[PDB]
Amino acid sequence: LSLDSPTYVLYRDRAEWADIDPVPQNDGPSPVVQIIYSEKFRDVYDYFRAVLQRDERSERAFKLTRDAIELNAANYTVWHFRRVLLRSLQKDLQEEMNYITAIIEEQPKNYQVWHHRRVLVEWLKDPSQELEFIADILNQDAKNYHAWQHRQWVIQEFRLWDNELQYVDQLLKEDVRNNSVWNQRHFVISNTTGYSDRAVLEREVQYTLEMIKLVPHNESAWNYLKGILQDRGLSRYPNLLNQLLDLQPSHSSPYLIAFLVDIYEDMLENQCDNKEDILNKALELCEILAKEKDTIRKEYWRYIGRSLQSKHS
Amino acid sequence: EPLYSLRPEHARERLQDDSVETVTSIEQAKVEEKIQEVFSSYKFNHLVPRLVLQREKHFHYLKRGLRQLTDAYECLDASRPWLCYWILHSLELLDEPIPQIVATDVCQFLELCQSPDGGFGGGPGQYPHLAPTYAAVNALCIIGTEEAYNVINREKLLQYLYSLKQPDGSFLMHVGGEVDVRSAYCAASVASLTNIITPDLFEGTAEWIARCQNWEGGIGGVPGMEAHGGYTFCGLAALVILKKERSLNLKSLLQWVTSRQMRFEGGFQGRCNKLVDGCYSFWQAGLLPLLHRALHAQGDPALSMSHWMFHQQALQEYILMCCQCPAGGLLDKPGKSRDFYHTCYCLSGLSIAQHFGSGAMLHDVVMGVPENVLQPTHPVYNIGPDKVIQATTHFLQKPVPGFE
Ligand SMILES: Cc1nn(C)c(C)c1C(=O)N1CCN(Cc2nc3ccccc3n2CC(C)(C)C)CC1
Ligand SMILES: [Mg+2]
Ligand SMILES: [Zn+2]
Repeated sequence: LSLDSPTYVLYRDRAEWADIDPVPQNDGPSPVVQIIYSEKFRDVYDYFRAVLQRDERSERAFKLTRDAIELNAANYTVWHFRRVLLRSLQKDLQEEMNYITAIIEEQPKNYQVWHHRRVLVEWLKDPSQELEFIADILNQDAKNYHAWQHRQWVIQEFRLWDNELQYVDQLLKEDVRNNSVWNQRHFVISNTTGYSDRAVLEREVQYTLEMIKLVPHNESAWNYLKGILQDRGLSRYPNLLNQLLDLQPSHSSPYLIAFLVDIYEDMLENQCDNKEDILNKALELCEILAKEKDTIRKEYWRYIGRSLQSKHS
Repeated sequence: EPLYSLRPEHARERLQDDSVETVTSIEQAKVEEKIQEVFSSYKFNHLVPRLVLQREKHFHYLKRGLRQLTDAYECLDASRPWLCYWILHSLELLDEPIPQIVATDVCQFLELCQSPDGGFGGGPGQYPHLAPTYAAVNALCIIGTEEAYNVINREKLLQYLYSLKQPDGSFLMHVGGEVDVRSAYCAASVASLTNIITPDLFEGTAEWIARCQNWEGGIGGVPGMEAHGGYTFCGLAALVILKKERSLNLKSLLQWVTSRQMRFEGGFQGRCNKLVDGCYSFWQAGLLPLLHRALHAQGDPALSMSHWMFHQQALQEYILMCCQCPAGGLLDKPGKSRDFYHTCYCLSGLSIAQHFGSGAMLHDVVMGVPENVLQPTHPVYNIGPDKVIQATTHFLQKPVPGFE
């Protein structure tokens, strides 16, 4: 009997449950943050409290946890007892994978449902349905944090790295502004080839610069360009400054101006040529950002400006 | 002209999609259109803007929720110590006193949520979990009576934290549960407030949190994950408690959080290229006082002596004009429903935006009517600074527990 079925009956009116006494919740004589539960919720949870207090490891209790979960999927106590019953009753865990698939489709932002799926995958040692299932959830919400966490967990645990850069490329074509996908790109590359390989780094910086030319005001591409070069220091790449200054007239943005200040910061901290000239250009860009191009971050750019004067003068 | 969000030049901060439409730019433009209708409403109706925090409406909503809720809150039946914390904290921010009988009633309910083996569950008889444990201890410290402090079984709380500690430094959220940066913050928060930190309880924890800082500068829930404001708050606040902030690259973290403030809306987004949301007024803006304190400890001479490194005025205008429900309570953004979670964090973020403090320097920015000024909040614990000192002073008079 489904919880939403038109012929659903309360547990207190079910013949197969007549032997057990419901156990009411003890909220105290002067209750606080008291939820006026509906009859359906109160009935399920009074009977769940009864099977849990006596540790009844039965088939009826297993079916009851399904109803308790549908009423409040965040009740981690019910999820724990469901896993105890899955193992004690030797329940077919592939039937449980079908069930968890359906409830994650309904409540993809709940934590407990995703943790339950990982336990099932660990128990069965079978990740064969995971990448396709997660791609279906990401097809509905491409930035679901739990879905990306589950995807990273499956890929790391079972070594499923071979097709992920291709999947990343597909979602970047769909939405080049999806920051979760730019994160997945870094996750795949840093755990497979790494960024120390010059051919890989060159390919990544050339790809990112082409995405910046196409959509100049997309912050994720600018953040990815900075993140993969900041490790060794932006001043380590001398052609980068002039290549961004060449894109400045037609594809300008406060992201390009901020990246120029980031380059000048590292040049000053690494004993660059024309040190007096570099500091003045950096302070001028901090002023333009604080007073005009990026006033929401005026306190940040004023701090950077004072910081540069303090360190390099 | 005094309101930054209403000036003519502010129109230039609207999204530039570069003539390339994706789901992200379409949803961002929909929100900016809705936010601009709110900003222009005073001009269209021909009224002087008057940013008023609806204290009495928020107060009625909170004092009622503190006692009883409809079946619409059934999804919060495993988060009842969170409801205690969100409501009591909003009431303390609004300078509303807790009657002694109500305070006693909360102490007794949180006693029913406490597990015989330590920690608190989401309700009476529920298994313990670090999230309601964090909320119950913060709620009991907001009450701050001898009765409230006495509720906490410190010996069993310490044993419980050890049962969740992992060899790699992380903590499980609950037994047979999972790890994330929130669990390290929950444990460090309750263990420091109650004085149960042993020499090896947080061994490796700072180093594990540092592994969660990624290429963006912010912190993810676990290593490899996208930078997220809530997890970044948890990460940095846990490191401030442990005095290990320098395990992070504080400059890439400073650049990441300052970038999360929306140039047009004034509020904060939780992740890069996502929508503005009132709750991140605390998770994201709360990071600037923590970063200011961390850099000040290193003797940074370039720090401001009057303001946080975020647009305090624009954040207050977003909260006051776009996040208040007319019937009371606060929200994510216009068109969304009110809840006690957003009431807590919109008001906590508003309080950080109003009060600056560093060393002997104090400076307030109260947008709108002077009555909008809230009581201060501690950026590490998100409870009143007075309540932090009272709780730490109380529990420092007890020894750190031994092992059974
Ligand atoms: C609301 C709501 N609606 N439902 C249906 C439920 C179950 C809830 C609820 O109980 N919540 C919301 C999620 N947070 C997750 C969380 N734990 C934390 C512990 C310490 C500090 C912060 C924490 N954060 C927030 C983030 C860091 C993720 C931003 C716990 C409280
Ligand atoms: Mg769980
Ligand atoms: Zn929110």
